[PDB]
Amino acid sequence: LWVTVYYGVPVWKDAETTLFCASDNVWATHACVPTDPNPQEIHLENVTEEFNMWKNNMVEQMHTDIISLWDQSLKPCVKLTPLCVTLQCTNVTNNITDDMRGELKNCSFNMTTELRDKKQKVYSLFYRLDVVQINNKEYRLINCNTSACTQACPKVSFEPIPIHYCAPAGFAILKCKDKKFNGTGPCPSVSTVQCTHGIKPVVSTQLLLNGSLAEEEVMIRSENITNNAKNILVQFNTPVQINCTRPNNNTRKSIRIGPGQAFYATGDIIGDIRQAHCNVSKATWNETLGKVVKQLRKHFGNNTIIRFANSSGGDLEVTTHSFNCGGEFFYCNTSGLFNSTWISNDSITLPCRIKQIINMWQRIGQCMYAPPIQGVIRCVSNITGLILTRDGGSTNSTTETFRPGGGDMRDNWRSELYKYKVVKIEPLGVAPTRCKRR
Amino acid sequence: LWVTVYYGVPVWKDAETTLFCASDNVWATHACVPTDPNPQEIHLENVTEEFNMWKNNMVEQMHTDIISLWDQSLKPCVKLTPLCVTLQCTNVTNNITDDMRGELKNCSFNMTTELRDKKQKVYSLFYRLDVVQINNKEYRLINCNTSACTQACPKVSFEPIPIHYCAPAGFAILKCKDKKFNGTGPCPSVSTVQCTHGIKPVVSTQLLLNGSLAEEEVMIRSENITNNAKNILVQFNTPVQINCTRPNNNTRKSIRIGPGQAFYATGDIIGDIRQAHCNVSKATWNETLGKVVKQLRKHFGNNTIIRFANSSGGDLEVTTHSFNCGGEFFYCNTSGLFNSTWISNDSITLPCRIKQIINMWQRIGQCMYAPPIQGVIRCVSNITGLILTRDGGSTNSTTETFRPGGGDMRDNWRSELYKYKVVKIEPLGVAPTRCKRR
Amino acid sequence: GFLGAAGSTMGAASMTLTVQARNLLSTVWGIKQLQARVLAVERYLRDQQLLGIWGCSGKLICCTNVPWNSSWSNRNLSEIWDNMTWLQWDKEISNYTQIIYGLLEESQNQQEKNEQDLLAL
Amino acid sequence: GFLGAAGSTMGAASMTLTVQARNLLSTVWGIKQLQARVLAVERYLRDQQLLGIWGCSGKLICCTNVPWNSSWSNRNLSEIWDNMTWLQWDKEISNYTQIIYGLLEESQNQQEKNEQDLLAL
Amino acid sequence: GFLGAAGSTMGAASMTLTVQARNLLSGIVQQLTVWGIKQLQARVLAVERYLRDQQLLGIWGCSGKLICCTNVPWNSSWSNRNLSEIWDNMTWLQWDKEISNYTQIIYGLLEESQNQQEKNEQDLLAL
Ligand SMILES: *[C@@H]1O[C@H](CO)[C@@H](O[C@@H]2O[C@H](CO)[C@@H](O[C@@H]3O[C@H](CO)[C@@H](O)[C@H](O)[C@@H]3O)[C@H](O)[C@H]2NC(C)=O)[C@H](O)[C@H]1NC(C)=O
Ligand SMILES: *[C@@H]1O[C@H](CO)[C@@H](O[C@@H]2O[C@H](CO)[C@@H](O[C@@H]3O[C@H](CO)[C@@H](O)[C@H](O)[C@@H]3O)[C@H](O)[C@H]2NC(C)=O)[C@H](O)[C@H]1NC(C)=O
Ligand SMILES: *[C@@H]1O[C@H](CO)[C@@H](O[C@@H]2O[C@H](CO)[C@@H](O[C@@H]3O[C@H](CO)[C@@H](O)[C@H](O)[C@@H]3O)[C@H](O)[C@H]2NC(C)=O)[C@H](O)[C@H]1NC(C)=O
Ligand SMILES: *[C@@H]1O[C@H](CO)[C@@H](O[C@@H]2O[C@H](CO)[C@@H](O[C@@H]3O[C@H](CO)[C@@H](O)[C@H](O)[C@@H]3O)[C@H](O)[C@H]2NC(C)=O)[C@H](O)[C@H]1NC(C)=O
Ligand SMILES: *[C@@H]1O[C@H](CO)[C@@H](O[C@@H]2O[C@H](CO)[C@@H](O[C@@H]3O[C@H](CO)[C@@H](O)[C@H](O)[C@@H]3O)[C@H](O)[C@H]2NC(C)=O)[C@H](O)[C@H]1NC(C)=O
Ligand SMILES: *[C@@H]1O[C@H](CO)[C@@H](O[C@@H]2O[C@H](CO)[C@@H](O[C@@H]3O[C@H](CO)[C@@H](O)[C@H](O)[C@@H]3O)[C@H](O)[C@H]2NC(C)=O)[C@H](O)[C@H]1NC(C)=O
Ligand SMILES: *[C@@H]1O[C@H](CO)[C@@H](O[C@@H]2O[C@H](CO)[C@@H](O)[C@H](O)[C@H]2NC(C)=O)[C@H](O)[C@H]1NC(C)=O
Ligand SMILES: *[C@@H]1O[C@H](CO)[C@@H](O[C@@H]2O[C@H](CO)[C@@H](O)[C@H](O)[C@H]2NC(C)=O)[C@H](O)[C@H]1NC(C)=O
Ligand SMILES: *[C@@H]1O[C@H](CO)[C@@H](O[C@@H]2O[C@H](CO)[C@@H](O)[C@H](O)[C@H]2NC(C)=O)[C@H](O)[C@H]1NC(C)=O
Ligand SMILES: *[C@@H]1O[C@H](CO)[C@@H](O[C@@H]2O[C@H](CO)[C@@H](O)[C@H](O)[C@H]2NC(C)=O)[C@H](O)[C@H]1NC(C)=O
Ligand SMILES: *[C@@H]1O[C@H](CO)[C@@H](O[C@@H]2O[C@H](CO)[C@@H](O)[C@H](O)[C@H]2NC(C)=O)[C@H](O)[C@H]1NC(C)=O
Ligand SMILES: *[C@@H]1O[C@H](CO)[C@@H](O[C@@H]2O[C@H](CO)[C@@H](O)[C@H](O)[C@H]2NC(C)=O)[C@H](O)[C@H]1NC(C)=O
Ligand SMILES: *[C@@H]1O[C@H](CO)[C@@H](O[C@@H]2O[C@H](CO)[C@@H](O)[C@H](O)[C@H]2NC(C)=O)[C@H](O)[C@H]1NC(C)=O
Ligand SMILES: *[C@@H]1O[C@H](CO)[C@@H](O)[C@H](O)[C@H]1NC(C)=O
Ligand SMILES: *[C@@H]1O[C@H](CO)[C@@H](O)[C@H](O)[C@H]1NC(C)=O
Ligand SMILES: *[C@@H]1O[C@H](CO)[C@@H](O)[C@H](O)[C@H]1NC(C)=O
Ligand SMILES: *[C@@H]1O[C@H](CO)[C@@H](O)[C@H](O)[C@H]1NC(C)=O
Ligand SMILES: *[C@@H]1O[C@H](CO)[C@@H](O)[C@H](O)[C@H]1NC(C)=O
Ligand SMILES: *[C@@H]1O[C@H](CO)[C@@H](O)[C@H](O)[C@H]1NC(C)=O
Ligand SMILES: *[C@@H]1O[C@H](CO)[C@@H](O)[C@H](O)[C@H]1NC(C)=O
Ligand SMILES: *[C@@H]1O[C@H](CO)[C@@H](O)[C@H](O)[C@H]1NC(C)=O
Ligand SMILES: *[C@@H]1O[C@H](CO)[C@@H](O)[C@H](O)[C@H]1NC(C)=O
Ligand SMILES: *[C@@H]1O[C@H](CO)[C@@H](O)[C@H](O)[C@H]1NC(C)=O
Ligand SMILES: *[C@@H]1O[C@H](CO)[C@@H](O)[C@H](O)[C@H]1NC(C)=O
Ligand SMILES: *[C@@H]1O[C@H](CO)[C@@H](O)[C@H](O)[C@H]1NC(C)=O
Ligand SMILES: *[C@@H]1O[C@H](CO)[C@@H](O)[C@H](O)[C@H]1NC(C)=O
Ligand SMILES: *[C@@H]1O[C@H](CO)[C@@H](O)[C@H](O)[C@H]1NC(C)=O
Ligand SMILES: *[C@@H]1O[C@H](CO)[C@@H](O)[C@H](O)[C@H]1NC(C)=O
Repeated sequence: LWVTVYYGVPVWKDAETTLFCASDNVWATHACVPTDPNPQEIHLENVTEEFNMWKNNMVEQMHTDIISLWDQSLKPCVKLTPLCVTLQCTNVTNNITDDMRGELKNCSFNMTTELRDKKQKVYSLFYRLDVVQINNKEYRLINCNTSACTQACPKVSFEPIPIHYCAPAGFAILKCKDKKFNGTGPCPSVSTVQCTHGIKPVVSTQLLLNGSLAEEEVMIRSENITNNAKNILVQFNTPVQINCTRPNNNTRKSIRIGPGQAFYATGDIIGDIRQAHCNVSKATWNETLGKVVKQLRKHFGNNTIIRFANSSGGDLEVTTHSFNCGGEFFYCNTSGLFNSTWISNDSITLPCRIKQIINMWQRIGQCMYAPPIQGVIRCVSNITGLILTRDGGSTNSTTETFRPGGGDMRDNWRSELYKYKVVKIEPLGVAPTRCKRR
Repeated sequence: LWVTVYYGVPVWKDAETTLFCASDNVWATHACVPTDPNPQEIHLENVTEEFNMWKNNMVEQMHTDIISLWDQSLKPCVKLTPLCVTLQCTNVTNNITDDMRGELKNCSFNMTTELRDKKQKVYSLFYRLDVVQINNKEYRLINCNTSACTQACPKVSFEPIPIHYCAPAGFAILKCKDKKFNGTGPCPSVSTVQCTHGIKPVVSTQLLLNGSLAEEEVMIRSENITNNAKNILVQFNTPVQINCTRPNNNTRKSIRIGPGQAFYATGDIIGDIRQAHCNVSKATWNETLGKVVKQLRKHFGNNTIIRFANSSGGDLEVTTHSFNCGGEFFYCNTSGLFNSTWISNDSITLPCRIKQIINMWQRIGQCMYAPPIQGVIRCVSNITGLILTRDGGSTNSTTETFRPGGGDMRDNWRSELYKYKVVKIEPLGVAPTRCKRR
Repeated sequence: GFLGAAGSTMGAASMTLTVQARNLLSTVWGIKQLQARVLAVERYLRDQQLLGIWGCSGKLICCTNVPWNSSWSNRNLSEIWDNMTWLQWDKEISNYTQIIYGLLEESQNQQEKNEQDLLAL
Repeated sequence: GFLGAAGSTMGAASMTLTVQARNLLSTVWGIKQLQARVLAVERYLRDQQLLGIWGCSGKLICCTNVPWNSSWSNRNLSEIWDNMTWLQWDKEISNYTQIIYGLLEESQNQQEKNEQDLLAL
Repeated sequence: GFLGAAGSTMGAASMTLTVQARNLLSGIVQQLTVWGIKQLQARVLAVERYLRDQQLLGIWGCSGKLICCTNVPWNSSWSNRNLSEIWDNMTWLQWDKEISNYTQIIYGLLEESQNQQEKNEQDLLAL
């Protein structure tokens, strides 16, 4: 009938903190804390927490973390300020096929040398999406009226590496394990964990690549479904293999531009120049689209015809696929993949174009030159998701047209950090039972 | 008698600590924590604290914080190091008035452009106080014999905002509340507070602007009133309004000096050319000077003739009253204010003049280029304190003449931090009693 | 191990208060760890300062003597330690803890009278 | 308030010791404020450790069997607990603190050696 | 001094236990630059270690006491020497090698004994 005061009780409440735990490159795993083997994943009892997917602070903190980490890893590199000269350019004409005609340009310009009184005449191969006519015709680089670039150093590579996320001392991470989870609402499967699973900072804009798989069926997860603006991210049950390759032999030169600074320019091409086909298989794609179109019409309509179309974006990044294949950024058409009108070993090879000057995590005036990679490259990865967007008016609908789109880098990290939330302990608990201290 | 021990007694000693700021531009509060609403204030009653406004250590910490934060705010702007190519300046003389003839110059130099193989011949307008002759005659900027000035990039404004100094844990801030307080000696009524009031870091050299007023009379504060080497400082009871404006209609033009760096030069002036006026009401200033001379003679005698002469500085900053007007820096003659002798709707005008190259905190090799502000500019302010300097001829004399002065910026903020001191609590204590431990 | 005692009854969570308490103190990516450890130290010292001020310090079940009523809950012990958990109990006391925290500010008053006043010869 | 009894009677100032005891815990503005709060934690932990050597962990008011040597203060009890304030009392004793801290430490050292053999029976 | 008589017998260091305890936190005179960040890391690490050891003392109901006893039984498999040759002619240094891999269950036994004693005291004083 008096208070007692208890220390260490299992109450908690929501909070936000700062996090760590790398693995056991630009995503620096040398200045970090190594993880432990065999993490403490303790299965809790009857508690049901209200997990939210769209409001957790961890996604934004991850976004800020990768941004700060990226532009500290680009700091000790070559600043290509002498590269803004006039370029007199001509067509490449070697063994050019029907495509790739004018996509590359043979350019010749002036560039300073170590001894800072003597110049030189060097030549290089820039792409069509990298030079702008100023008006044998003169040319300049596209990024020489906003800011000069920073050439990515060949020593620091930028393949994705696994990391994990701790909670600090006195906090905890609650993990969902329910097999049917629609993003919001409660969950009767809550369990705690110290470091998260193998989260992988992949960069994509239309098709999620090399990520965490689903386990029973394809899961649609979104905001309020009546909205036309909110992304409707789909997670596949089984992966589909993707192969995108560049079948062109490249020669990397070492044009020296200052006292210990090198601009690695693209040389001549050994052999013929072909368009980069960017492949996927028919049968498994058709099967997975069948599974996904079965799991749309559970809550959208009941028998409305579901059709896809190709993307409609303004800039280059939203309207087409964008992904890394080892420092030689691709851009695949993905217009033969969404041309179906579903009612209820051959390939879908894609014209998969390519660009050197990149500007990701879009900020006003911070470009980055990507150096060429010698030889031919090929990547064997797999699609583990979709970033569709519904588009259509009619409430009394007879059809619903889905168009992929994408962008907004934040959403690729809210797709694999959905089963997680950080909480604050607050161990003190007051007024139990009858007592009376002497 | 046997000794007990107490923990948590109210005992404070003098100490040194690093105070943190809080607030509700250059004075960047994006890195400063927000303050609390309605900060508590406790009126201690039976205390006598020995204050000292001339030896407190928070003023030096304020000066260091302002200098370092100013240098932090100067980091993401244009470097402007390649600008000072040999200038050729003519007299601009169009329909200019009779006075201030040959002040502005029409310099015609040529500069590197976005492409690093072309140049462009441009023209700019400069003041006489920014260029010197090097031998139409060739001119060079006054800065790049010592160092290269850094531009103030135009998103950032120079308007002062209030800054509240707090105290960390274990340290208490004691505030003076005696209404007759010359800044030195004991105080009968002391109250504590966690937050200081609104302290704007105003820029002035002779006339303190926008300060905090007195309560009953005009007060006189000094180190040693019989010593003439220390700056005597007076604080007004009622404000006097000042209107400094620049009448000519200048315009700004953008000149590109590289890939992404722009230098803003003064364009052609629309209309006529006139000097910048500065207005102070005559009768109100005469009444205020009467208040000052009435409070001055309590320290020297009832028969001493008091005179005011104009300043006798060596450089420009001590000679002329200097401040900022939202982007432009003024320098005022102020000879028509301090010219009178006192024996026991007309407005005084002052020819305020404009300079652009600013070497502000008196450090060797760092400076400013302030860009011109488009259109006319108007500032309405009010004078709160004066920083006078005695002219002590001989002992037991009958005449004392006072002159304005300053230049040292520590005395500018010493008139706002007089009623504050920092102490460290030591809560341990012992006392004799009758008790025994068992 | 760690807090898998939530969901279980009040009467079963009181025997496991320490394994949830020993895990309370245990260039970018480098400064964040420093801020985290500093923050953990601040929270632990704040909690121990509150226990030290409250008189009962270092004791898990540190039974004091501040009276109840029906206002700061009227639910009897026949249900709140046979069925109900800690998490649900935090919910119904959530806007009532502050005055009880204030009402526990009497240990100083009855240690100046048990030590400073009494035990005098 | 915070320290509103700082000018009152030294006997009456000891009734509210916790409000001083509560608030000892509470890029330019990075390392500086971090160093300030780590120094505050350092000072508080030094204070609590020095109180813990004396056998007064978790106590605001104690007693100890040391005698008061009159060379520290010849003033008796009729002029200390009635009309003076802790500031003048610290100012009088300010260079008599190290020796009484040492005697208090040696008294606790002698006190701690006289129970472990009586508990060995 | 600090680590004074560290090589002495088991009982000789018992009266010199307080000398270590003050100096596990810091000094006062020893309370931007590569020295400063390393000194800050060392200071935070020292505070972390001292607070962890004080918490581990505080769990077993023995806080504020350098010398204490506990009523949990000692299994004979852990050691076999009696009181005669352990408190005399035995320095503290040669004591931790034979009890290296048993300490993690010693801590749990102390924890369970203290929690049972606290629950027993709560049950007894409730009458
Ligand atoms: C999405 O798919 C549509 C349908 O194929 C694509 O539209 C097609 O775009 C191409 C290239 O812009 C058009 O070719 C051009 O057409 C005109 C008219 O014949 C003429 O100037 C040239 O012959 C040239 O080939 C093509 O006609 C057009 N097809 C249709 C049916 O309109 C569209 O480009 C795709 N969008 C994306 C973002 O993938
Ligand atoms: C997702 O999945 C695939 C799984 O293979 C990843 O492909 C791997 O990519 C890395 C990084 O580019 C390749 O490593 C490097 O490859 C070459 C030889 O091909 C050589 O320079 C080095 O030995 C180095 O290992 C790796 O070979 C490649 N794996 C295979 C089997 O070809 C892919 O990068 C992942 N991410 C994305 C965004 O697709
Ligand atoms: C405030 O300033 C006054 C001067 O305005 C200081 O008083 C002066 O102090 C000096 C140094 O002690 C005195 O000089 C000495 O005087 C005699 C000969 O006259 C002799 O003892 C020494 O050879 C030495 O020269 C001086 O007389 C005295 N008075 C005046 C009117 O100048 C005063 O000390 C200052 N106050 C403070 C607190 O610093
Ligand atoms: C403080 O006030 C005094 C008195 O008003 C100012 O002194 C005056 O300064 C002007 C500067 O132009 C002198 O005018 C020039 O003097 C000679 C005359 O032979 C000639 O070179 C020029 O034609 C021009 O008139 C003026 O003579 C001088 N007055 C006296 C009595 O010396 C002084 O400038 C003011 N000081 C400051 C720092 O504001
Ligand atoms: C002393 O305090 C007065 C308070 O009025 C300051 O006057 C104010 O100065 C600011 C900054 O120059 C003016 O703001 C500017 O006004 C216009 C219209 O918005 C525009 O040029 C800018 O966007 C900017 O906002 C403000 O109008 C002005 N207030 C008045 C009533 O005139 C004065 O600057 C202070 N004096 C100092 C710091 O020396
Ligand atoms: C600050 O203001 C004082 C105000 O006295 C200026 O001193 C005066 O300046 C004028 C102009 O240079 C001197 O010349 C005189 O002007 C008029 C014609 O404009 C006429 O009275 C005379 O023929 C003569 O030329 C004047 O002698 C001088 N002194 C006085 C006592 O009036 C001073 O120049 C200003 N200082 C600065 C640094 O701007
Ligand atoms: C791009 O143009 C340059 C000239 O600007 C070509 O370089 C010349 O190539 C021929 C044929 O191989 C050589 O004989 C010359 O010596 C080269 N000139 C210089 C200055 O190096 C270059 O081959 C062109 N690249 C193509 C067609 O891919
Ligand atoms: C992508 O798919 C295409 C079409 O199946 C492949 O291109 C053909 O590959 C075969 C086998 O080597 C060649 O005989 C044909 O000449 C190719 N046809 C073309 C280029 O039109 C291509 O090899 C596949 N790429 C990958 C990486 O799997
Ligand atoms: C992408 O590449 C993989 C790896 O080469 C292809 O898998 C091959 O498929 C053929 C089909 O006849 C098999 O004979 C090979 O054995 C497979 N390779 C391996 C290493 O197992 C896959 O078909 C490609 N996907 C496309 C072209 O869509
Ligand atoms: C400063 O001098 C420049 C020339 O160096 C003047 O600019 C010329 O002005 C005249 C008169 O209007 C025009 O006919 C020319 O076309 C202008 N030339 C250029 C290159 O702009 C400029 O007006 C002068 N500024 C003044 C007198 O304020
Ligand atoms: C400062 O006061 C002077 C003198 O009263 C003002 O100058 C007059 O301004 C009016 C209005 O602009 C003009 O019509 C007069 O010709 C001026 N008188 C002269 C030149 O003798 C001046 O404008 C005031 N400045 C302010 C209020 O900023
Ligand atoms: C400085 O400028 C202000 C603002 O224009 C002047 O204040 C005005 O004074 C006139 C005098 O007739 C009044 O009618 C206005 O109502 C005032 N306006 C405001 C906003 O206060 C002021 O007089 C000027 N100071 C001088 C000339 O010394
Ligand atoms: C989860 O909830 C169920 C609710 O029925 C608990 O089962 C019984 O709960 C009652 C009252 O809550 C207890 O008296 C019984 O002993 C429980 N039976 C069993 C077999 O546990 C169940 O225990 C809850 N789970 C936990 C871990 O407390
Ligand atoms: C170069 O490419 C342009 C682009 O259309 C084309 O008009 C021109 O004929 C080409 N010249 C040669 C020599 O191939
Ligand atoms: C710079 O380029 C131009 C145009 O091709 C050429 O005339 C000149 O020789 C080049 N080299 C120099 C100035 O060293
Ligand atoms: C899919 O990609 C993963 C890496 O994300 C890879 O390990 C795996 O082999 C791929 N294929 C599957 C699951 O069939
Ligand atoms: C998720 O499920 C909850 C269950 O209450 C429901 O209210 C909500 O609308 C669902 N949200 C989506 C996006 O399907
Ligand atoms: C709606 O869907 C359910 C589930 O597939 C089905 O049983 C039902 O007949 C459908 N109703 C209509 C009107 O299509
Ligand atoms: C590129 O060219 C070199 C020339 O020696 C050759 O050895 C190599 O195999 C080529 N790489 C390809 C075709 O991928
Ligand atoms: C230009 O100004 C100078 C300085 O006043 C003067 O000597 C010169 O005569 C002026 N030139 C003209 C053409 O007015
Ligand atoms: C000065 O101003 C007048 C009046 O606006 C204008 O007509 C004239 O061109 C200007 N110049 C001269 C020399 O009067
Ligand atoms: C300030 O006033 C006090 C009180 O009269 C006096 O002791 C002290 O000397 C004065 N200080 C100055 C600098 O006038
Ligand atoms: C300054 O000139 C501009 C451009 O002609 C004009 O719009 C503006 O009104 C002028 N300002 C003044 C105060 O006369
Ligand atoms: C300054 O004062 C003198 C008298 O001391 C007077 O003759 C003169 O005109 C005054 N000058 C100004 C500019 O007020
Ligand atoms: C505490 O919150 C509950 C839920 O809203 C409310 O019924 C109750 O009145 C609150 N108690 C207060 C405000 O004292
Ligand atoms: C009291 O202090 C004096 C002065 O230090 C000393 O001589 C005397 O022995 C002390 N008396 C005691 C400890 O009884
Ligand atoms: C202690 O301080 C008092 C007061 O200032 C002084 O009289 C006394 O001499 C000091 N004692 C020693 C030993 O310094
Ligand atoms: C202590 O136990 C560990 C864990 O198995 C083992 O490696 C070690 O050899 C053991 N030491 C002794 C002395 O038994």
